Amino acid sequence: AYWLMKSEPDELSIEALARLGEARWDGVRNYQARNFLRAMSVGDEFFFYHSSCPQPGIAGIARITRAAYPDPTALDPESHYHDAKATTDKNPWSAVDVAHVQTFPRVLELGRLKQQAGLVELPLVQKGSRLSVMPVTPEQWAVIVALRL
Repeated sequence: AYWLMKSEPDELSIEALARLGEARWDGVRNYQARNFLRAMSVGDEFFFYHSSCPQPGIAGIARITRAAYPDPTALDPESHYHDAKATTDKNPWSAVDVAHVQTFPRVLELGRLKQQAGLVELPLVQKGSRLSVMPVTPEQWAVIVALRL
């Protein structure tokens, strides 16, 4: 029921999601991350993580408004997430739709997060991880919301 998904601020920030209302989460091309997307249910919540930016960290909370469905950007030649070997009847990629829940006043910085022994099992803080979508245990969710104070 809980997850964490990374997104580059300039491509999509928690603030921008609040302004858009509901948005499509497309472009995931990592098999494992894809598999986690397919495990999500409507109503599930996830930490919105700002990555590849000057202040990386958890910026807020959002929710899943539409379970996994074929990522249309894979078939759209105009999209930067296009896949040449994908077709309508054979699309290996999935997307989900999300909506804003809350924007934290201050980003929960990555450094602060790595200092949480309670997050030792979260791929986010593990060396070499390239996973942009991951599950979050209730216990891990609690330690993170506790950081928000």
